[PDB]
Parts: sequence; C-alpha cells; structure tokens
Amino acid sequence: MWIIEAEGDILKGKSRILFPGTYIVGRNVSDDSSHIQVISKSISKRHARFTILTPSEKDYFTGGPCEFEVKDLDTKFGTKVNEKVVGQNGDSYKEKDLKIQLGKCPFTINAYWRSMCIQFDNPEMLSQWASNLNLLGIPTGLRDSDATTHFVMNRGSSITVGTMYAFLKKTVIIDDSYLQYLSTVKESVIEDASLMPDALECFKNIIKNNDQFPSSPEDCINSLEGFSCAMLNTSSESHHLLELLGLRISTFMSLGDIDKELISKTDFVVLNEGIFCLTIEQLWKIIIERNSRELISKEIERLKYAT
Repeated sequence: MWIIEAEGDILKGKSRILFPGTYIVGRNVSDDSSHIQVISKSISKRHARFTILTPSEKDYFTGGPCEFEVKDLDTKFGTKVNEKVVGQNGDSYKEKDLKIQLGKCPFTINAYWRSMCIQFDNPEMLSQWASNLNLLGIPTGLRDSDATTHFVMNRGSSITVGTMYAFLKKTVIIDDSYLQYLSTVKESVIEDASLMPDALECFKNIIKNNDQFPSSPEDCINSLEGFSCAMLNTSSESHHLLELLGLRISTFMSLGDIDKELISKTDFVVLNEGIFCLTIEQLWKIIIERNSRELISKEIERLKYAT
C-alpha cells in the first residue's frame, strides 16, 4: 500500500494510506476519502491530483507498487515528482518511493510503498475477498511468492497444510475477521496510517490457546531431522513443509512402489504392506506435542515387534 507522509506540519504530522482511487490535494480541501488537505499557504486551493490504480496480477509476485499518477491542477508554480516537473496529461510511476514537491512549498510529500501481499489458503476465500482487496490495493493470490507478507487461513476442523506451511515459513497468519476489520476501518486509515489494523496482533490472537498450533514455529524447524519419510504426490506445499521439519523426503506414487529398498530407507509413510502410516494432520498433532521425536521413535520400534 501507498503511504504518504511529510516533514513540518503540512499533513498535520499524520501519515495517510492512499488506497486506490483519486485524491484532490490542495490547501482548500477538507480531508475525506477523495481529498487531502495540505497545510501550506503557498500551494494552490486545488494543486494536485493523486491517482492510485488497482494492482495487477504481476504485483502479487514482484511485490511492486500500484501505479501512482500525479497531475498538476493548473497551478502557478507546478508539481515536481522526483525533481521532474509533472507535465500536462500527468505523469505516472511504479517506483517504490516518490518525493512530491507542490509549487513553492519546500516541505515535500514523500510517498512510499509499504509492501503488503495477502496469499489465501483456498480459492473460495479468494473469490470472496478479491474485489474487496483489489480496491484496497493489496495484491492477492493462491500461489507461492516471495512478495507474500500475510496468509489468510480457513477456520472449522483441522487446519490445512497451507496454514501449517505458512506458519513455519515465519509468515503472519490472518482471518476474514481481519479482512472485515480492514474494510470497516478503511476511511479512517486514509486520514491516519497509524490506525491501520495490526496484523501481528490478530496473528498472536490466533496462536493463543489454539490446539492446532505449537507454541512457536521456530521450535518445529528441524525437529524431525534425522528421520526419513515417504509420501505421495499430494501437495508441493506438504513436501516443502515436511522439509522444514527436517525430514528426508522420498516420493512414491502407487501401492507396490514400496520395495525392500524403501522399508530400510524410510521410518514412516505420509498418506492421504504392514508399516507405520500417518496423515499430515496426525503428524502435525504429534508436532504440537512436547515430545515429538520420542513419540515417533516409540511407534517405530513398537511396529518392528508387530512385524
């Protein structure tokens, strides 16, 4: 999201989040959802138009900003963005920082992109919130990306593989509650950016007293290192997740892909011949427990006597 702040008291010492839409910037304008009062006498009544476009699909992957158009509204001394005079028909930008000088006013409005990308757990939640966050200038998606700052989880029953994986990846996880809170509060955030709903606070509220979450994601990392497992095709994101637990991962496909070679190189089979089988949900529940290694090892040796 685009956030503007300024030196002096020309924006009253409040930072503004500039969501998609259009803003008439000037001295003779009252602050509302489409209007930004800048407090300087040497600035036109209506000086500039700030137009923030919607994110494109690409913006989710690159972490890149929404297009920021600047237009000069027939002022005596012009508008400069990044020491370049804004021409007629306007200038537009996809750089992550902008320094906006408005006429003969030495206090620059500094625009910066605070990166926020919300990946979703699930296509149906993505369908629900797509437009809503598109208009809020937050790039959204299903796939994995290095731009992703937040994860929306589904909540229910057991948590999904995608939630487990995001958790261990050290990503901030989030509800529709957060998304609802963001939308009811949007207007206030335009007028003061410190009033942006703290995502981290919502995340901490999720982990608190939650049986489907361990006490820290850090303590799960390499917790099952030294163990081998074999698993199906099922989820690239489950493969990636069990690697984070330190598991040596073997990949099988059919019933009789379990040879003699597999048995001796594998401690357990990840699912969903008489051997040790586990679903990802059950493995997670073992990881929630304080004695993860021991539990697995005790069931491994116990199975050895059975056979």
